[PDB]
Amino acid sequence: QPVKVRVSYQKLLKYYVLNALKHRPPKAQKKRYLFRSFKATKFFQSTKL
Amino acid sequence: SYMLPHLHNGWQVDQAILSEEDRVVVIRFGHDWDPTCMKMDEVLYSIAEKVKNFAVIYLVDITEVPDFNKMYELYDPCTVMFFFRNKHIMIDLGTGNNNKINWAMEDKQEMVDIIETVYRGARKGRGLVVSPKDYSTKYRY
Amino acid sequence: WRVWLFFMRGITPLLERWLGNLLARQFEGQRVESHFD
Amino acid sequence: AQKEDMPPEHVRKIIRDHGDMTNRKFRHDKRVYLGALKYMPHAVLKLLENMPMPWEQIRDVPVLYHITGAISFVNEIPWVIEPVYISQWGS
Amino acid sequence: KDDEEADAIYAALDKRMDERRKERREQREKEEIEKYRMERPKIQQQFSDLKRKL
Amino acid sequence: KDKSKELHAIKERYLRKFVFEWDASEDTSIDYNPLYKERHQVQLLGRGFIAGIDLKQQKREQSRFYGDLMEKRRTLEEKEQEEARLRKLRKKEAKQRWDDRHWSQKKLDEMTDRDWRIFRED
RNA sequence: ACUCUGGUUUCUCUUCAGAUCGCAUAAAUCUUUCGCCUUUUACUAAAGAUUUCCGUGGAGAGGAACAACUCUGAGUCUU
RNA sequence: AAGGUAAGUAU
Repeated sequence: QPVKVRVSYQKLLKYYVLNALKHRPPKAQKKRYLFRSFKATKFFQSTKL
Repeated sequence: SYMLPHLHNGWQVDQAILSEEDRVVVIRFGHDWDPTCMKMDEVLYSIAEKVKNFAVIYLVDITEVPDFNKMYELYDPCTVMFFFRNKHIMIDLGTGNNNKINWAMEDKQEMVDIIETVYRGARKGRGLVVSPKDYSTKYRY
Repeated sequence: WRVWLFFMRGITPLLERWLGNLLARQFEGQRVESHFD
Repeated sequence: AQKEDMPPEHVRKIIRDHGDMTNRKFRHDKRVYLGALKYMPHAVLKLLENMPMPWEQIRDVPVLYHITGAISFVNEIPWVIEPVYISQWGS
Repeated sequence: KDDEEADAIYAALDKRMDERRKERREQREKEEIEKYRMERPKIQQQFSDLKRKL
Repeated sequence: KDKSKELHAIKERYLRKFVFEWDASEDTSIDYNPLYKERHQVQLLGRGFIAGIDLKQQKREQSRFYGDLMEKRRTLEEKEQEEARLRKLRKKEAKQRWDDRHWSQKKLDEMTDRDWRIFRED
């Protein structure tokens, strides 16, 4: 395979490794949902399109 | 900061700009607690007495006096503005904003030079004065 | 498509805060050494 | 009570009503209108993730639309069964 | 007065969305402030005894 | 040349503009060792294939070692079943290729809608 | 071979999240080390700590579909 | 994205 696709392979691996390394467990939260508080107010309507 | 005279409402700023007829009114819009404003105000206090003959320095709290926030775009942490005979004076600082000085200057000589240039140009009738120093770069090396 | 969606999830807060503080009624806007003295 | 699903013609009529700024019929409803425009990126993010796949002609999605036509979100998360999704993309 | 009652709706919506971790991040910053002040006390407290002696 | 590459490696061990492309100098898959250059690709028992790459081409790039092993170890009886399966699959693929052929091999009257739009799109 | 055993789905709210919340993966700020350096606003790329965002699990609560029978184990379970 | 606003009288 040519040089550019190989370098693409190493760079994709680099980004994958960086993501897997600089990963911290998600922080606890109270689960506030958007698009649920929009329709609570009298400003948004629901349909299907 | 706490030594320079303070203007407490928009009418007081109006009168301060109107009152002086032979001196440039230097007004610092900002907050006393802002670190950039503290540096600017301590430089102004350092040069407050030296420029007594041709400049008067006032301090305006934009939170307390938001009267000129819309027109003068007083939204930077610190702002220094010059007026002469009830006429805002612009300075070709090289920063792209000629209407005001919106950063803290360390050297007290540069502010004296800016005030002196503003006074000369305004007494000559100009509305724009080219600053002796070009501030397009902080000259950090 | 998924790569640009992953960019989108990160860039959404920036655009949201830049807008909401722009088309609102009220607009909002060397200090280390000259600090302690 | 609970908010039901409005007919799809409601949003079409509202959007056709909201033509341009030149029309003088709507000039005072500004805070209600442009207060929700800051959520435009979500509208960008919600539809792009709900993009129809190559094996679908029409993809009906639930829509949460502003009462003034200012904004419309695709109120749906593209949940898929992973072996089914992978097999579909292999096909 | 249909505008001042509509800004409050969006403001409360923004506050509700911030309510996800508002208590869990304003509590951690409290402990960080206490830890920082343990080593570097406030300037006013560094003169509290002298100010008292005036 | 490559003999001096090993010695050079031993000595080295012991002694504005937007770039959409990735520079070829960033490539790491450069080796002097013949073992690490011409690696032995996984045969997967002659019955597994790398993803993405089409199976038809992968079959003809196979090492043929496992095919020879099968045709050697297989007895006649079990060889007939594999021959029948190969013939059936070959006939199915031949029918698929016959149906999926270019418009140059079809008459105008027997053209289908897909072939018609393929010809039009040319 | 018996009587009682009470569902599942779905819409919201309030909290706790250890765990690949996530078999996927962005952005911002700050602090250091750098590479551009020429000034912010953007950056080069590693580290550390944070924030936001796209999503998630568990539990509790409140409505709806549900309409409830019974699943089901508990048992003297029977010839 | 910028650091590229001549200023001045007159309606």
